[PDB]
Amino acid sequence: PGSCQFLTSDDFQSPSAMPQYDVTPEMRIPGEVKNLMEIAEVDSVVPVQNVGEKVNSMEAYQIPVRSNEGSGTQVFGFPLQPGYSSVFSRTLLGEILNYYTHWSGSIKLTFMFCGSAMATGKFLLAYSPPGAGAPTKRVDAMLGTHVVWDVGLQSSCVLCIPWISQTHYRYVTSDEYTAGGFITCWYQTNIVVPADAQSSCYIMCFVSACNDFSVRLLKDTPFIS
Amino acid sequence: RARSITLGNSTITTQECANVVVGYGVWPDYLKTAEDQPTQPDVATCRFYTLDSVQWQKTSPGWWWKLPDALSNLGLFGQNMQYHYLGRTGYTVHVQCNASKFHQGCLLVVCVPEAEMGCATLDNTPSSAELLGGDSAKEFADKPVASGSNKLVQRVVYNAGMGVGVGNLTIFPHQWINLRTNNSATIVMPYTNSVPMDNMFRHNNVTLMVIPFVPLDYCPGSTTYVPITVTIAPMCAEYNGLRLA
Amino acid sequence: RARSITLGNSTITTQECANVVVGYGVWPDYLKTAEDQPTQPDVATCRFYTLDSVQWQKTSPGWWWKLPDALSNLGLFGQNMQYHYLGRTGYTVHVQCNASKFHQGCLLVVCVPEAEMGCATLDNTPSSAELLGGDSAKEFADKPVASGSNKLVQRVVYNAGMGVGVGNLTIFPHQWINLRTNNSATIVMPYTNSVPMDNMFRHNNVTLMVIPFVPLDYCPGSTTYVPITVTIAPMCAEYNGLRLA
Amino acid sequence: SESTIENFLCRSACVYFTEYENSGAKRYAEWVLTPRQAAQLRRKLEFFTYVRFDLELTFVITSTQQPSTTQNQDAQILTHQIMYVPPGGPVPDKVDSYVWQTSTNPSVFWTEGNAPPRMSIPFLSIGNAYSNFYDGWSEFSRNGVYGINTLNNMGTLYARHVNAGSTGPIKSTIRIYFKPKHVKAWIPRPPRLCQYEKAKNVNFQPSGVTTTRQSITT
Amino acid sequence: SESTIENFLCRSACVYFTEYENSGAKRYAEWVLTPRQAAQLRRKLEFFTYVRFDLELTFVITSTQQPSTTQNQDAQILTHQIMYVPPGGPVPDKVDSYVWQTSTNPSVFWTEGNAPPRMSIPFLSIGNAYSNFYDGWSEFSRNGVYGINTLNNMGTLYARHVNAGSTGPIKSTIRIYFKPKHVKAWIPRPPRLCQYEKAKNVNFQPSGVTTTRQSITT
Repeated sequence: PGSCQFLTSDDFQSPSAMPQYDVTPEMRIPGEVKNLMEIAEVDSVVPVQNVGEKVNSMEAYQIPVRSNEGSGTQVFGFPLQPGYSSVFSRTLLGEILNYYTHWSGSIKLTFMFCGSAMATGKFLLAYSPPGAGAPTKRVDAMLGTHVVWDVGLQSSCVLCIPWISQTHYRYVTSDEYTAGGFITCWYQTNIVVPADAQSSCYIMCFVSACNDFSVRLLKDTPFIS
Repeated sequence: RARSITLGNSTITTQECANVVVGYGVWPDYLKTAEDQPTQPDVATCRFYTLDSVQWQKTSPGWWWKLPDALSNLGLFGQNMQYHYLGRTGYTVHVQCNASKFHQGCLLVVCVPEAEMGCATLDNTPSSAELLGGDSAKEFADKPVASGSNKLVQRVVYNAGMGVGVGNLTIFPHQWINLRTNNSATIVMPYTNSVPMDNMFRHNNVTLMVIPFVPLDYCPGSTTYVPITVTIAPMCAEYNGLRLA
Repeated sequence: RARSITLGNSTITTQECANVVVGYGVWPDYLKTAEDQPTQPDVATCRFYTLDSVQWQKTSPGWWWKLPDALSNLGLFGQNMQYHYLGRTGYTVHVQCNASKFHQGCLLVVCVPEAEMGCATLDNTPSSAELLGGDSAKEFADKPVASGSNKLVQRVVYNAGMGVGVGNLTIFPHQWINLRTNNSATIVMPYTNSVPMDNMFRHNNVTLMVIPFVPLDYCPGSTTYVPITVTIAPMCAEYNGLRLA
Repeated sequence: SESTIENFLCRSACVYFTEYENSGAKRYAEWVLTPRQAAQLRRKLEFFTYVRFDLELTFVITSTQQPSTTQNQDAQILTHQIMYVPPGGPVPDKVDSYVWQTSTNPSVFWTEGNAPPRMSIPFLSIGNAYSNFYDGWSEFSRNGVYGINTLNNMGTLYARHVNAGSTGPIKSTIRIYFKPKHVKAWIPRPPRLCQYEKAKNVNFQPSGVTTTRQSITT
Repeated sequence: SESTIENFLCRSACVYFTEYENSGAKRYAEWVLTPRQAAQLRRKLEFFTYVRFDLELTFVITSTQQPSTTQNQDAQILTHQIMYVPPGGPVPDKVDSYVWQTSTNPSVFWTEGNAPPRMSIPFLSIGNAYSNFYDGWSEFSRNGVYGINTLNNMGTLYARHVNAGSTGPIKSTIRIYFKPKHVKAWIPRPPRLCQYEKAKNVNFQPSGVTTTRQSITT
């Protein structure tokens, strides 16, 4: 039992249709891929503003920041599940993760303030632990794992969120994931610009991976119709 | 280039040169009566508590935040004050202010110990509501507070509410902020009190005053305010032991 | 002579000979994925939590207390379960029973892991209200629970609600209490689960069952009950790190 | 020596029997891998709390000529396809679906008249051990059913006829054998005593402790 | 470990399904070797610019008795011939041609009822790597089509019935499986995002970047 059967997933030796034929030797072509993990470690722009017709344009990536009406108002926010999430399911990381059924590891997030060289402000990037819900106000966000980011001194702030793992089987689409954390941005201070300088400025986000990342049980991609 | 200082969960951005001002040449170290008076230290309490920003405008007298009272409602420090009774703590103010090169002004950041305020009416003392402001800064005043049958704290900016010359407040640990040179101020305050441990709800150890000596000036078109931002970190705080010898 | 065992604030009295029953020959030690899965231990949580006493009378089937659920409302353990998500813990039951020399009976103190209870109605599963009892023990029943359109947990004493023979429950860490010899029972339970860490509000690690095999008997004039008393101490409990790598 | 768990839980047990045809409404078989349907093996597995093992599946496929009145028949050899859908994988909605062609489902093609087809499935839990008994809810919310952990998912099994052999009707029966391998068991627990009712729960009808006798001195 | 290209691009994928008969107009099958027809494998291959690999072809041939009215049937065993025409080789214009006999086309004869036929084709490029993407013209002249290098020619595949078994009509279906081996990949490039339209070009319909959400603070 178990012989004279064709199993798609088997590794046997096959008789060569064309023997006695010298294959061309290999050459040195730059950039040889050894593992898929290396691809998942390149920072990719994240469409945070995928709201309405924003996706069918170029403004989906840029995050709008306005000095007016932002004493303590939230700037942005999204759950922390790469694959299966509108904001991260289409990046390089998310596209590699949509092939495996089980993945665990750490995620790196980089924010780059793209404004004048004369604009100064502060932001309050907060990380909610998996079970805990997204913060209601700026105080709730401060009483946690925050990072006060000053854009006058540093033009780019980097995070390294851990405890990131598969939250569901197959494919699900849901806002506010129960077993996933939330990253939110709050206006600690307003954008202070001199005369003859635009006060409306934009931010951008880049998602990457880390050395401690695992991916098992490869499956089919759900983006093919 | 900037820097990052991670205390516990919190992380804050500061300049490579910070010119820290240690209070009286003393770093806020721990306490150096056996079973009769057991003491237990708390560590996680230490972290960066960022208070609400205040908008500094042309017509702005000043502000004042009581260091024990300000954190009485935020995180572990707010909680510990309700649970334990006696406690001694040290502080690390981080007054930061961001404005362009086309703004001009000057601020005095001073940590005053035992800042006993005066009262509009000489006969009575100020009410705790007009004296203590929680989760919000208290502002000074340009003109004198009208005296009457009230408990309004005297809040004129020049007398400072303590009835002294505001030009002599420099005697206390302080730091100036010239909008054309300095952009921040760091002051480390040791624990200053007659007793080793004191009740934190009945006595304010230190008072933080930020008064602009030179008015903010800008040309029409620039942002019409400057968001001063204050960060407080409790240092070497210990509380009484609730155990049984 | 007696003894005193002080864990944290709590202190409890025990016999010189306690004949402790380590669960599976394993002491509940700590855990032996770097930055990807940070873990933080909690110590103060360990202490003696004394649950409400239960009166053991002649017509008394038995009781059952879910070890994670019972402390879900008491002190730090109740709090930590709400704050942190994943947690692994070990226990130390201290079932003590005090009755005179003129009382007679026998009890089985057994710690059952993954005690999945049955339901009166075969079609559905028992409701969490009839399954989980917080700050209060759940009792067994003499006669079978009437089946119908309900979610009543099967609670007959002989089947034990798990649908087995109650004489074979000895396979699990247990201890007998003969009112003429033994007066207490100590059982140390290690952490038994498929995963290193589990959610404590969605899964009960261990179940404590106390069933009297021999009915309490006494002559008219003695106290008509026997106050069984249970003490639980969480051991080597650790929770997930809420920091940022 | 015969009491080792390797000699106690490694017996080829038949756990499923069905029939599919080349014509008509019934055209394929499906069976979510689950070991709780056969009571003879369930009762042996329920001696321990957590068991970790590997599976050797053996399929016995036999085709009988259904009675019919179609004239001029001359059948060819029948070829069957058994597609094993791994946990979190696409499942066919019909016989001639496009899911039978997916490459991540390891299907095995077998031609009638040879040794029976057989494939081995490794430990598929994302955890460290399958849990025979679960004392929790599937989901944190009240919606989650009690005692059903989503960590014992072994996948599903679909079978069909690659081609219709003849012009007449043919019915093919498939028997599945379960053989656990490399079995490790932890925390032994008491035997069932009561009879089994469903396959999804431990619900039971209260029964006596043992069988009776005339007297205590008998 | 499962993310190595050897474990990511070595899955048996079905890339062709057709049917040929012993009588009638349809009498043989043909399929130019090209890996761009199945989108599930094309999308995986299009993660890299140049890929060098070897091919293991597995054919599943099943014959069904076509409905007919021919009396007195008694079929014999069917024998099939799968002729693999190497690049730059003669191709048959009909079933009973003289090209099926040529000795440089490695055909494989297989008798119905055994293990499926299988042959392995080595790297057939005259260059050093197959080019998934080409940014040039096939010919120097304007006549040359854009993005179609003549260096990715893997040959063609013809199948037929060696003999007519019975006197009645029989239809035989052939499924082809593609299994790349010894895969080396260079220059990784971004995933498709858009849906595929044709097999010969990268032409597409402009689509959004991702799926939408209620708001930026949601």
